[PDB]
Amino acid sequence: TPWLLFGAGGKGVGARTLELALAEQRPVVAVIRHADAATKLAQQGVQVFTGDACDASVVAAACRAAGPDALIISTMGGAQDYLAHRTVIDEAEKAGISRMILVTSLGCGDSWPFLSERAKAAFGQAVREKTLAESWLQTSQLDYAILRPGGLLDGAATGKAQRIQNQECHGFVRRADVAAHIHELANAPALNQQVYSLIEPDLKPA
Amino acid sequence: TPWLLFGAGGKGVGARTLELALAEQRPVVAVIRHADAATKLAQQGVQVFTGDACDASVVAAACRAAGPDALIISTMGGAQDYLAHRTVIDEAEKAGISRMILVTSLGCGDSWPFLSERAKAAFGQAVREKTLAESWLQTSQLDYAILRPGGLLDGAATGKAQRIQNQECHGFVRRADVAAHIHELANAPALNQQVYSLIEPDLKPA
Repeated sequence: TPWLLFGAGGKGVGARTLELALAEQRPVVAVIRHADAATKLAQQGVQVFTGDACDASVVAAACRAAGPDALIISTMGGAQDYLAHRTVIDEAEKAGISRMILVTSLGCGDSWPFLSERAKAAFGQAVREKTLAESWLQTSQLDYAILRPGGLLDGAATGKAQRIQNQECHGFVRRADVAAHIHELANAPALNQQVYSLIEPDLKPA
Repeated sequence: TPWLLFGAGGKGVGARTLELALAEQRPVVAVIRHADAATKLAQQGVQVFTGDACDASVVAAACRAAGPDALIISTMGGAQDYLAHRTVIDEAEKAGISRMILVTSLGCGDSWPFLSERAKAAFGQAVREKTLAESWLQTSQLDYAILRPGGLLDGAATGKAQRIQNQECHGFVRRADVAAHIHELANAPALNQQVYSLIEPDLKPA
């Protein structure tokens, strides 16, 4: 079943998640800002809609191409984080899509009381915006999983990252392992409106 | 301690809460859309800033007049619920205000799973928008209380409405009792980031 990815430009979690789908020969639709990145992704077989996730027109088109049975995966970041996500969720519903995995971060939502002051100073506003995105998703018609990774690191997947629920967490996780967890959640029979923290215990930056 | 009220135009919860403050000769500041309602409230001794709660200048002006020791009370229910409350909350921080009581509705936030399909059809988007407002407040620098009333009814205060937490709730409550509960929370030593449902058990419309 097709995947529609937002935030898969660049080299982060989205990029790695898209590469897993491609290696699988899975139908993939993505929205990408840069025209040149678009064609290079298109040559790998991605159906690339060029534009911005705040563009309701571009978003609707991508949703239409993916189809009502598609899974949306969002790893978006940046200026217009809440609005971009509201657009995606709203257009998803209109297109008959009913499943979405949203990747935010530790500190969002009910994990906010455990966010450190140092982390809040650096990422506070981004986290609050992503929290609005979680909210809009949780009150939407979509089935969902929300994944809140801790500090993102590069490197090879370790397979040691753990999904944790309903409890304070702090730590790090490799981007490659967040992609693996997205893949696992996506392939399960249902998302079941779940919220998870995601860290590899005791993993640390060098 | 001065009260800065949003949504106190009209005759609803805000208006009744404003009455309570005036009756005890509390300094009161308010943002009011219509000039005639404004002048009328002003003759009762309200410092009334005329304009819309999405207007940052007007909101800052009111915040300045209230001062850093003020309590904000919001009973707003417009068409741009989220944006209005974000403006209020942002400008409050800028003005050094550190306390806010936000009145939303049963069905907001983590009470969303228990909202009836009928109520969702009638009030769905308004509740989701108010839920975004709740979120922004809960991740702000302000100490807060959120009050979520059941179905609102006119009529005299019964004194029998009850604050309920962390459990599914259904029912009705007099607007006047919502104003009484706001006053009690306000005069307590601290809001302490609490969320409450508010209904009168066995109360019915007829």
